Amino acid sequence: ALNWFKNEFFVDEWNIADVVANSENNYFTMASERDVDGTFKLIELAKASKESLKIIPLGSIENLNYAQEEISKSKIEGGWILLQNIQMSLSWVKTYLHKHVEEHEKFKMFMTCHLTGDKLPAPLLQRTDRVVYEDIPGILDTVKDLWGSQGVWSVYCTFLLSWFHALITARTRLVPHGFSKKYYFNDCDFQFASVYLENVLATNSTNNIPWAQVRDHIATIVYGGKIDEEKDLEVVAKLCAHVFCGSDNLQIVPGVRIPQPLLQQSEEEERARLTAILSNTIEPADSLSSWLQLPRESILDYERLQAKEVASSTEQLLQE
Amino acid sequence: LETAFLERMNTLLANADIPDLFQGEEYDKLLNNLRNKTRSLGLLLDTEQELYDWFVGEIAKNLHVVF
Amino acid sequence: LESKLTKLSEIQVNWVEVQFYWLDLYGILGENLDIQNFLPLETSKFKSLTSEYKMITTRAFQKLTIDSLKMIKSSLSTFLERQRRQFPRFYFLGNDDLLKIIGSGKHHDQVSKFMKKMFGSIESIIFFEDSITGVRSVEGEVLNLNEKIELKDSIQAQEWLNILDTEIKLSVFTQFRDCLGQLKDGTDIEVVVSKYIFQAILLSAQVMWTELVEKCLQTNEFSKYWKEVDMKIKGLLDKLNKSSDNVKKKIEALLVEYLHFNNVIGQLKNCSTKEEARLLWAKVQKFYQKNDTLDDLNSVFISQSGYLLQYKFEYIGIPERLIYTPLLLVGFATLTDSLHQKYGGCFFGPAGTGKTETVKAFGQNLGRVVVVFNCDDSFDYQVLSRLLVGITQIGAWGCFDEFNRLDEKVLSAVSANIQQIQNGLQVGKSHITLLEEETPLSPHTAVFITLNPGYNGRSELPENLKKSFREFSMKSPQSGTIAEMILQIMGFEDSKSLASKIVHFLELLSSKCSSMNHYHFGLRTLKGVLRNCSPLVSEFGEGEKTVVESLKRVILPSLGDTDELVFKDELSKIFDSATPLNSKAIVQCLKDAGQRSGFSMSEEFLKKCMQFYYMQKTQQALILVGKAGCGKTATWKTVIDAMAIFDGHANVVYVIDTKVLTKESLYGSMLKATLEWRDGLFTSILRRVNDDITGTFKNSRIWVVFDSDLDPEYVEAMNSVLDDNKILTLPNGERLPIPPNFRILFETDNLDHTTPATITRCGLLWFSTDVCSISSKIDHLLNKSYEALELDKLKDLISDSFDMASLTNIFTCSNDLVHILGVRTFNKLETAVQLAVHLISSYRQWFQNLDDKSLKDVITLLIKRSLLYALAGDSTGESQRAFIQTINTYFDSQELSDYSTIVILSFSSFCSEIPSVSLEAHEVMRPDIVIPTIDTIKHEKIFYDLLNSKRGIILCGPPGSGKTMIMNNALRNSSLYDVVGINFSKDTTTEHILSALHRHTNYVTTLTLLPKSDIKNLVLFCDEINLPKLDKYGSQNVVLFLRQLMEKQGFWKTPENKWVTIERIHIVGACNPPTDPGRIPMSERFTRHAAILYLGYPSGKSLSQIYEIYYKAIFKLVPEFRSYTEPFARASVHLYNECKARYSTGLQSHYLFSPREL
Ligand SMILES: Nc1ncnc2c1ncn2[C@@H]1O[C@H](COP(=O)(O)OP(=O)(O)OP(=O)(O)O)[C@@H](O)[C@H]1O
Ligand SMILES: Nc1ncnc2c1ncn2[C@@H]1O[C@H](COP(=O)(O)OP(=O)(O)O)[C@@H](O)[C@H]1O
Ligand SMILES: Nc1ncnc2c1ncn2[C@@H]1O[C@H](COP(=O)(O)OP(=O)(O)O)[C@@H](O)[C@H]1O
Ligand SMILES: [Mg+2]
Repeated sequence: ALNWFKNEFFVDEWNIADVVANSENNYFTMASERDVDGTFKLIELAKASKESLKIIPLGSIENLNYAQEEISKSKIEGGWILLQNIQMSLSWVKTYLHKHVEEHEKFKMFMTCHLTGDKLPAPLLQRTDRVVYEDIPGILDTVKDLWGSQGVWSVYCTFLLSWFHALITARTRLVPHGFSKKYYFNDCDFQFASVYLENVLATNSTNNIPWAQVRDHIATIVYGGKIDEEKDLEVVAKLCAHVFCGSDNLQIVPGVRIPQPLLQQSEEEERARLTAILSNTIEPADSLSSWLQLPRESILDYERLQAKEVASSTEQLLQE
Repeated sequence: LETAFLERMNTLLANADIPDLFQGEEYDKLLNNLRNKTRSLGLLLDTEQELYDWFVGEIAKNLHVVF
Repeated sequence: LESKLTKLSEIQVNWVEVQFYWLDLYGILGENLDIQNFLPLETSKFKSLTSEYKMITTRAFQKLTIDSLKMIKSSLSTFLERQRRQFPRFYFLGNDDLLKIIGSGKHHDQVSKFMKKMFGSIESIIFFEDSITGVRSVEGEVLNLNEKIELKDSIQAQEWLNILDTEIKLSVFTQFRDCLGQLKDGTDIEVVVSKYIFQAILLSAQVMWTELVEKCLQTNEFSKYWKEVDMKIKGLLDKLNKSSDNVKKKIEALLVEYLHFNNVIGQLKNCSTKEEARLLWAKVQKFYQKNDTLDDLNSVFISQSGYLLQYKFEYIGIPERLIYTPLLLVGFATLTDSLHQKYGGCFFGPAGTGKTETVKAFGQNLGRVVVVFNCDDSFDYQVLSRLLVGITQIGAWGCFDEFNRLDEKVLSAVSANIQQIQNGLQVGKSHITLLEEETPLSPHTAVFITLNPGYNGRSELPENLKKSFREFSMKSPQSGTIAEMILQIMGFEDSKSLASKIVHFLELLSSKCSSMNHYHFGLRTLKGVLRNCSPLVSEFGEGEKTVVESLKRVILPSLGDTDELVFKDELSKIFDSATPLNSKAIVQCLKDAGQRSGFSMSEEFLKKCMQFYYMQKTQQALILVGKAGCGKTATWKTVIDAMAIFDGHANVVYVIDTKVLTKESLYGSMLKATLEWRDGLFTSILRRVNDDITGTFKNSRIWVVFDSDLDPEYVEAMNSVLDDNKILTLPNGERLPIPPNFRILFETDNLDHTTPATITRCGLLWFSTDVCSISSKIDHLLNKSYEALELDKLKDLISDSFDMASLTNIFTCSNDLVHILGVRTFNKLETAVQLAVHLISSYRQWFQNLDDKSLKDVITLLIKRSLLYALAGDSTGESQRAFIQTINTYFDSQELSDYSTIVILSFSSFCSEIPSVSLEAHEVMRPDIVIPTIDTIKHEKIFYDLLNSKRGIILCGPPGSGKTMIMNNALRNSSLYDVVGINFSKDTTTEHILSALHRHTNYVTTLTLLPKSDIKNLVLFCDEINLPKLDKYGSQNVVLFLRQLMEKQGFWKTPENKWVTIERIHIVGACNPPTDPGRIPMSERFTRHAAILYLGYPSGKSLSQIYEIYYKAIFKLVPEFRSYTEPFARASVHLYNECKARYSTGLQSHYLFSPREL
């Protein structure tokens, strides 16, 4: 019901790429909550647009001088530049960067600041654009983005891994029932699991895939590194057993079934078939409870509290 | 600007002079200047304690601080 | 001629230092040829310094030179940098050590001392006929080099060092190849283990194990190989007890490895299917070998989880092998996964779970010694980047222990360097740039971090840095397995049941005790109790009594009072019994030391001394905690003296207060003005004991006591010192080893702000209550006062004067009385005893001409006065009358009322002691004029009397009551004391106090801070002691400094790292009551050493009296108003009283009236 307004009266939405593509401003400021970063999105965006980035973290006078030289050179000749954690150099960003910004057609500057961090200066924030990076609420949207970011067994394993990552990221935002604590699974875990999958599939050329090896290594080593409580570890292992069972018939979603790859197809038609079986799947309204195999009561409690806070905020807003 | 200014003013007002400024070479220069001034003014003081207490008396008599 | 001898010794030490500096300069430049051309100005300066040194030597044979040498030492910075560029392992050496290692162009013996700092596992080199033939590890095992390395006079250090570094790997590979050939020949390992270096046997056994496991796993049988492995383990255990110590350690490591092999085989045999067996074979670490590689140093690779690593073949010696728990295997797997993509493996979790030891075990399994660093708040971006560029050129694995300790700004700034290193390793870059200088990048290096989250004072990782690491949790260690295999390897008859019993006992003790902060029974306590049960087997034997005695000796001193009973009940109900140790010689030594020092050997004190000795017998770092003035200093001092008597080893102690110095003065500071390192105090002590120039520190124990609160920011920099590493890691890359005889103690009062990281790592000794009887304490104080000074008759009669039976009842009844500056009565005996002894020693010159009854009555009156003004000396008026009534009740003796005072030789009062004042008109402008009243003269007399007793006096009272007034009145009429005025504020430092005394004192060496006058003492009057504020961890710099200056009678000089001794400086302070807003509480550890007095507001009638004398003196100007002097005084007093009553502090913050207004 909350997303119905956006799905009905709003026909277009913007990502980071559309913001950086359709802005006359040459400066951008990115933001994210605690223990999440969006540097990799800017790296991939720069690689897609064929531009050279310069990651210049702040916090020390030597790094500040290097940033000054790099920003001067990039203004003179072009190219991109990025500043990481500008809140750790508050005096510098209050004086020098404010003086520079307040004062080339291929010169863009990106800054990352925490939402929970210290308050950035008002004129500098007002002068530059603002983008907030956060995890995508849509499970199928997450699968779509992970699929678009990337023999046929490698492609099938990448598809299964993307589904596993999206499912566990959807589960990790449920505090009281999804896990013991609040955990975040960023892109590095997905990269490590994909590299391990390719390493396993390359070595074992007998086509007798050791699904137990992949299951245990993903649950224990790659995705289980940040796990502290035993209950989180066992529920992660259970979901990995549910998704990575490696059977001929596989039901990761109560409405979606995935055929296993054949020994005569090429990678491109396999990718086309997987995209086709992805797109034909429609997300149910109760996907937060039915897909993750959870009891309904906690899901409805979380949704009710979120909608109550949202509706109270909009009722306090709409009275003036 | 910062509480060290307050501490210096507190030291100046509690005693009559700041011991921090006159340390080592500066202390020796102040001793020589005070000896020259006392000899020029017309008193007979040669020991360090009497000269420094005369300095304390002078700075207590001729300095007023308004906050 | 003690001062002359000290001056001669100082001159000799300075001459030796100058000779060493000139020797280094001559070695680098003055002797070797064709080395002046690198820097011509430095060459000319070296020639001038050579001329100066020749002139000085000629003058000595028949200062400024030292300053010139220090100035030209900065000119060698770029030369030292390029020399460190020549050999990357020089980045672990100090600048002076690098001077020593370059200047030794022909000795070739200076290298062995520094090789422990460089390599980390080799402390000596065997030299024969000016050639290298042997290399010796830290455990004493000698590795024979494959080929002898010749030495020439022309070749300097780095070339032959590189040749030796290559030959180390070549010799290790040759020994491994021979051992593997012997094992493939089919011989038993019992003959092989006595032939080669341990690493060869270890890796060849691992290779044979994985090859045979693969061969058996091709089929589906395991019983034959399991039986063979079991018989091999049994035969090795039989061989263990009949060999030398080096062979014993080698055999112990081999048992650890073969027991891990047997565990894996047992895991695989109990499998049913084949897939689960292949799973458990894939997870465990495997040691394969390349068969087609013509290269020799890369012929062995390690496979785990499908990933591959290369064995570095670096010498590691014999380490303490870790017991292979499943958590250890999973950690090895995640480190392999991180290192496959050249990332950094990260370990995190609660403290004392086996993170740094896990990283070290992984590095030893990969055959490269892992250098460990201890991150600190002084680590800025520059030193961290210097360490990173040092470890990239070396190629060794760096492990930054306690990575959370860095500042968050530095954590954000080092992200670019970490990403650059990772990307250079990934893309195979030949060179990377750090510190604006291109440096070569070795393809072997890697970085690990071991952060400890959830503890206060630690910043969190920014995400750009954490994304460049692979974090793994280490929440629950497998302590039961570790206990089982360690008990098995020590040769205990029963291992599994004993390990289950000890682990379950530790769990029960943790669960069923008084849950307070300083309790932690994790893996560290288990390792400690095993290390303590290791040497008790000689006196007890392997079994149950050994482990229960070890458990007692490890755990009991760290418990409270009822928790001791709980522990004893649990140990009785979980183990069979507890023959006790005779301990006759040690208790005889303690009793002799106590009799020598005058202490009383009570049951509690003797038990505490026994517990301390038994804990320190193997534990290196101890922490002594308890209430203020329990007797911790007495305990460790008397046990040090008893140890010196017992063993014959000389004992030296260094008393350092941690909170009185900054970190930059304690551990050291890097001067950014010249990029040069300055050693702190503890670093200076460690360097002096490590270098051992004098040769007398070999057979002498070294003790460093930290007599202050356990600040985490000040003590957690010792994380790599107190643990099993025992290496101090300075910011500039210096790695100082800790000798076994170097022991560290801690002395504090609270453990609320301390962290479990520095609690588990050190032994603990909790003092539940006081250790000595009050009567015995008084006897000790009397003994020390007698020894501080016919005399024997006077001592006998004053000892007979005391009646402790009434004294203890008076002490127990004194608690009902109200007190300020809350201190227990157990601390206030010092002022009473010292005052009584000083009074009797002062009045003894008139004690030779009177009868015994009058003498006894006078002495009893003096004792009454001292007891009153000590116990109730910090109380109000009515309280003081109540206490003097009580002490008159509890003692035929001479009566002592509220105003009883001896007169110069009978009893009198202050009724006749008031002198008339001729207060002239113009004298009211003098601030020092005093109107003597009863309370004024009484307080002045007692203040002068206390100050003459060589003590510390703290005068308390509401503002304006007359504290400094009576002090100035007392010390003005005396021609023996000088007053210095120091006023504190919200931020006052130790440097301010030292700066206010520089113009009043003179430094003399014998160091000693004498007063400028040779006849007059100096009274350090520090006013408003409560004003200096706390820091962020509940401590006060100035108060702790004053406590150091009062008790230890000295302080440590910061910029010179030398101890000074105070001689004739007395400490007198003034403080408002703590209940006054804006004032803050002060520790009992400082008020213990000083006597406290109350100076209250005088009565309104007394104010009227003193101000009617003031008004008569002021109306001497106008003679016809002399009859109106009293109404004005009464009006002024009444107006002041009504103004104070009406306008309180609750209206405005500055409505604080005082008699100063009047
Ligand atoms: N067995 C004993 N016999 C006699 N006196 C004793 C005995 N044990 C302790 N004392 C007395 O206890 C007093 C206080 O003990 P100590 O000097 O060791 O305190 P501390 O541990 O340094 O104190 P704090 O932690 O408060 O600074 C000493 O002055 C000593 O005379
Ligand atoms: N096989 C083992 N497994 C786990 N821990 C061990 C093992 N053997 C010894 N230990 C203990 O683990 C401790 C490691 O301390 P650690 O937790 O790494 O300190 P830090 O957290 O400061 O890095 C050592 O004190 C050591 O006694
Ligand atoms: N003989 C006396 N009896 C009682 N009070 C006195 C006497 N002489 C001076 N005073 C009062 O004591 C005050 C001095 O207080 P002072 O010692 O400066 O307070 P503080 O110790 O807080 O600095 C004077 O203002 C004076 O009014
Ligand atoms: Mg550690």
